[PDB]
Amino acid sequence: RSKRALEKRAPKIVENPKTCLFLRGTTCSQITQDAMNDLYAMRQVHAKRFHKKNAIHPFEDATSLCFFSEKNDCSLMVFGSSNKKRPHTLTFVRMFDYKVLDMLEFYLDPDTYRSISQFKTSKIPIGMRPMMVFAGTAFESPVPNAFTMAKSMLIDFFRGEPSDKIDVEGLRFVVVVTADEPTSQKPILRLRVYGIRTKRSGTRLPRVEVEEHGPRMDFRLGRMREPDPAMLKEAMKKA
Amino acid sequence: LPVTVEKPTPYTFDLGLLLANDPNPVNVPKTTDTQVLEQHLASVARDGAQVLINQLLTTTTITATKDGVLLTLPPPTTPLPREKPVPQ
Amino acid sequence: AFHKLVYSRFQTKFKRRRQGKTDYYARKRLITQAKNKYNAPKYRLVVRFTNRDIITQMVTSEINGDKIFAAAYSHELRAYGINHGLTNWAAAYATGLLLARRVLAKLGLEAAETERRPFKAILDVGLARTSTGARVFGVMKGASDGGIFIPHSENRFPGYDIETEELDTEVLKKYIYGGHVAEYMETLADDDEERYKSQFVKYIEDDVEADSLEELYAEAHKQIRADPFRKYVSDAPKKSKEEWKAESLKYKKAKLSREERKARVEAKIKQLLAE
Amino acid sequence: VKPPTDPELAKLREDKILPVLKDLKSPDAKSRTTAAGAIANIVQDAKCRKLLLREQVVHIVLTETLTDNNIDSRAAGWEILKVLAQEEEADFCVHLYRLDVLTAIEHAAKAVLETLTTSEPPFSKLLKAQQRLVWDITGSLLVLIGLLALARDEIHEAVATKQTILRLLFRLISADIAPQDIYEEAISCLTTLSEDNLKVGQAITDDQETHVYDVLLKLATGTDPRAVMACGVLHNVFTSLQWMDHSPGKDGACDAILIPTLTRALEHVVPGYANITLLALVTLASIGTDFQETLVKGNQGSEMQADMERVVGADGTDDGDLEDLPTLRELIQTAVPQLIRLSNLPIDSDESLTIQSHALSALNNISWTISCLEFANGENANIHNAWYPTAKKIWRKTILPILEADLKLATQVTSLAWAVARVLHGETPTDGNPHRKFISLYHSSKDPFQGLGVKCIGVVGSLAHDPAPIEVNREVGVFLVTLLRQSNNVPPAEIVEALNQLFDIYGDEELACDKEVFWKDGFLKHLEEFLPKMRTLTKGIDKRTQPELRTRADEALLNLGRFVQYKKKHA
Amino acid sequence: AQNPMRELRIQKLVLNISGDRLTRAAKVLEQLSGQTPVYSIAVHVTVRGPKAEEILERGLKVKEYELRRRNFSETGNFGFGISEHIDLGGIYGMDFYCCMTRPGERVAKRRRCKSRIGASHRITREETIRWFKQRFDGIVR
RNA sequence: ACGUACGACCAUACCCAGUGGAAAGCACGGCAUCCCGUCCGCUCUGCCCUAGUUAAGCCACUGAGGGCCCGGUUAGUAGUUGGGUCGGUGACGACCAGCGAAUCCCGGGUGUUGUACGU
Repeated sequence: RSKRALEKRAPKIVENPKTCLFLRGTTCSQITQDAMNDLYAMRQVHAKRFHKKNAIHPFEDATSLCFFSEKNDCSLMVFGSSNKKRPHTLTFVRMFDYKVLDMLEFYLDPDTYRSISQFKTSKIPIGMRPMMVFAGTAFESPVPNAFTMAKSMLIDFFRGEPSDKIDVEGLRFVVVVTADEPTSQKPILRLRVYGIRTKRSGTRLPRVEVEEHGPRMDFRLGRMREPDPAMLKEAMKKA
Repeated sequence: LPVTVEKPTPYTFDLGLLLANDPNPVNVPKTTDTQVLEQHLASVARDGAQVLINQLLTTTTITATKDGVLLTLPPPTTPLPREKPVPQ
Repeated sequence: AFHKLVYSRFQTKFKRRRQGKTDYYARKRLITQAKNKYNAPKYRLVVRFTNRDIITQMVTSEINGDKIFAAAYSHELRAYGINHGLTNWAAAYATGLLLARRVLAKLGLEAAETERRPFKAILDVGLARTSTGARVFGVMKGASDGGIFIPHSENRFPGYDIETEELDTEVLKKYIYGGHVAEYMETLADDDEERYKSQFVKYIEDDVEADSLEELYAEAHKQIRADPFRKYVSDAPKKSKEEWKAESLKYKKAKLSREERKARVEAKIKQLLAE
Repeated sequence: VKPPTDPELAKLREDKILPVLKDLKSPDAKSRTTAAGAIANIVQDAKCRKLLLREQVVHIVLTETLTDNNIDSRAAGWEILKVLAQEEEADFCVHLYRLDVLTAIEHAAKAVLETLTTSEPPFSKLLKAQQRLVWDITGSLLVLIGLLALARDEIHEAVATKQTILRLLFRLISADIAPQDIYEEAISCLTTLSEDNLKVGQAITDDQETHVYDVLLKLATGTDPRAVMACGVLHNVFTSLQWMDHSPGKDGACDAILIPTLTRALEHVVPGYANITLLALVTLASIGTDFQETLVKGNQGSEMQADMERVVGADGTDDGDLEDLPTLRELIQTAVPQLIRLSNLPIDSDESLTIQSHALSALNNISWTISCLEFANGENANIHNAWYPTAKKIWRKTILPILEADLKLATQVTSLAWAVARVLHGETPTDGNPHRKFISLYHSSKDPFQGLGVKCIGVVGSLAHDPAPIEVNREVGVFLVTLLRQSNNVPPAEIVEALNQLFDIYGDEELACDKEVFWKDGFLKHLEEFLPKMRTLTKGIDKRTQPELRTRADEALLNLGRFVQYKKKHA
Repeated sequence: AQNPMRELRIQKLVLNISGDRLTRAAKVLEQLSGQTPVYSIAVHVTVRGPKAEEILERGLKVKEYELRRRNFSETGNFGFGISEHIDLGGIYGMDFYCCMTRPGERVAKRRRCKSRIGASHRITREETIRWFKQRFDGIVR
């Protein structure tokens, strides 16, 4: 029974999809819990949850993250936390060979946040990966900056399971993340989920119509711990 | 109601991950009323999804016994990190 | 016998596991299997056996969690002729056939983007044990004969030997038209009298027999394939649900409001703190 | 190594510290060696050593005197530094650690090991003055490394990291050609280093250059007089390597082999050198304390219907022995009567008073370790059958004559009597009414769980816990209810333990004490009156100071509600 | 008041006898129970249905309808033992252990919707003693 | 509103002790020929919803109940960064920034909700 578990735990040439992990801090407001609930709902197949309110801080010490990643085989973590200095934070962590590769902090605006339950349409089925569109000038930067890192982890969150053949009966949902141009105030990233209803007013191609469901999140990017070039060169390579 | 949109910057589509990076700057109205912001964002998303499935349906399809017409996808070209490195 | 010694570190399980109605390991295994690695949703056919009833929905999985496509029950088979034994194998096959006919009728099999595709399903048995001869496979056989395509083998059908891979289709065709109930009635009538009257009371008073049961189930199946959208009324249909809402509200033990909670706290203070 | 200024502005001028510092700073080795004795004599006195540390004498010793090529100046510097270590507390050792004295101490250890281990001059042909200076150097190394090991936990880890000093200890204890003081200090430093240290025990058991574990095992097996000071070191090794009864290592590595020689040391004690006996008692008490986590690590690595069928069927029987726990067999069969004989010695000497105090401490440790094991409903039956007549022997021989006669001695004998009564469970020999003496002790008695009254409440609860003469149970119940009614003048720990004993005594209705004592005296009315007052006092306890007491008092309140509901239902 | 659905009922009657001796005792349990017994050091068989009350009635006929107070457990089950199996019908000693349930026990043992039986429905010791006094007309001392 | 099936948040839903549950549905229950599985038709599987019983399951309510949760607070404190400046022979202490807990305390709560079919 443990032989297949060891085979799945073993490194493999063609990568299996990454298992995300959702865990909660000591303090957590209801908005951050609802945000993690929506993200865990959108990543429902390949994820695990901890309800044990772990008392760790990801930016000071990363040993507990290494322990959890080696124990549960999780290459992606979302950590929710709340402070008086920073009201609602979600930190995305990508780890490679059970060591922390990349971390980022998202500050969520609680006044403009809407959950999935507040929209009342048909929702996305479990495990169907959505299409992605990334509209914004801030994602195209020469120097590696915050928004390129945000793109490089929101792609890894919403990729799901890769396949070279996709039936047309999917392709019904888009995840639209948009960033303002870098102008005083820091630019605001925006995550919206939309569903596609096709109306064929055109002769040949169908015309899309967009109906909103899902989370409505307004992020502002915060603290960062960029990857070392030694880990980046060795983990960015291709088989 | 056209089925295509023309923008000053061409889209950079990556069909391996069902992706479309759009380098045209989104014009945020920055108004107090959230409603007009919602229709503007929905219009931008509508144009993005229109370009996305137009580029998907440009690629050749094949009907199948499963009864779903399948769209053949190119291999993914966007660089991504790795869970565990290449053995040997 | 004493010393309840405690446990704030104790973490409860889920709501539908403490009640013991759903095994989430098998549910996760079922929804992962259904993906097909193509991004296409697959409908799973659930079947749950109560006493006196068979419940057959045909669910799909969502974020809020579930949407019933079409639901077939064992009650409305009383509208098609069969009235006794709405739990056995023949009623299970009839409910599966009715469910397949209903889901194939409401599917239709205005600007769709697919620019004659038979339907697909996955069997769900739930917490019922998947032994051979179990009526979950009767519902599965009724669905797979009604017109939908379920990936299945004849390993778990009854009348099937285990040391050789031969399926006795005579035994299966006997169970479809309820022949085991017929021969059990014959055996209990000939070699007994007390149990054949103690059981089968509604069989006796409605004057049905073996060949009558076989032809009656066959006529029921033809009626199912004819018009699978009948309606039934049974006992006491007081309609206009607001009447039922008023009836339930005037038999509901109401709580104590915040003013009533303050009054109860004052009464407890005057009765215990002030004696 | 910053050159900070010296602000000498004391009211009493350094009339002799200045010439001593000038002689220490002089380049003459003989003058420094002569001034080392005067500086050590000055450092031995108080209110002037602090002036020497104002002179920064420790830096001058560390970077100049100890770095000298001549070995005599190094010997004088090590004598100075060991005198300053002996005089001052562990913050001085932390200060030496932060100046990196560990690298220099390892370099000096390697140098002295190279000078002693060599057979090319050889070491044996050297003069007695030279070898005496070398052994004085090694004595300074040992006393300094022992005090740094005793300083802090991270210093202990850093000393255990360095391999050269451990190799020096192994060669010193295996060569055994040093004088007796150096060998004894090496034994003491291995004792201090071996406590809860996996690395030291691994280096002891994995050495093949000298095979130090073989020498220690051969010494511990034989009747060598000093060998008992080695034995606890091996015990610490068996504390570190998890080599016990459940999984022995080489040659059946258990503490039982260490048992009889120490018991033989107890045979060397006569009524009417003492360090040997004290260390043997300390090592025996250490074994008795460590046997508890030995049991829980043994346990770390349908049935209810079967237990009910065994209990209800009246098929209870006694068979078997402690074959799986040979250390317990050697402790019960040999060590317990020796501690009984040692405890009842005449009290004419204060040395015998200290010996009796340590013997009662060891008996208390082993009795609490045995009595914490669950003997309810016949589980662990053979251990109970082995322990039971020896426990009655402990009650008859030790508890009664000591109790016939110090608050500390009374506390120790009360803890021991509670440990015996927790396993006897009302089968104690009621001779001369010892419960009345315990009541008199508790009335004369007039972090919170270690009081004298708590242990008195615990022992007077256990003596009548099971069937025993109705009058003993009657007096205990009257005393406990009288304590519960007058709850204003007692700590909450006494209330919690009195409630726990009252639950354990009058639990089931099958006993005659429930009908004869509980219902005839109306204790339920007193408990129902007591419930809101104890609710108020358990709401009065702060949580951040004593969370353990608060949790146990909340458990006591919940069990009191359940018990009063039980006695209301069962009538 | 009282319900017909809460009346006492015998659930089972397990028979237990503690190399060659076990082989000989297995045939004795097989001929007495009518079923094939199972091994553990000791052999035991489980007997249900209408024959279990007959076997327990014979066992109480051996002990002439008198049982001690300590034999009734606090859970509700009760047991005893007979040192010779010859008088029932090499000497073998065997013990009789019996469990009591009400209707509605199945809610603790089913697969779907497993639940705990209620506090007011659990069997107590004194009801078992009253049942023992009522049915076989035996005296508990 | 109430009930079932399938669910989503996964203790505001659990734990202990009391009192009540129209309608229908859930159950409990009845039987051992066939399919099937056991030392034992106890569980699992098959046949009867007739006879019963709300006793338990389930639901509802009550309790200065234990627990748990939400909001305010305890704190930008303790602790930490020995990260920077002054004392201190030291051990370390002040000081300035970054990171940053918890009990106590005060107020309130004991489940919301989606689809389908019913009463």
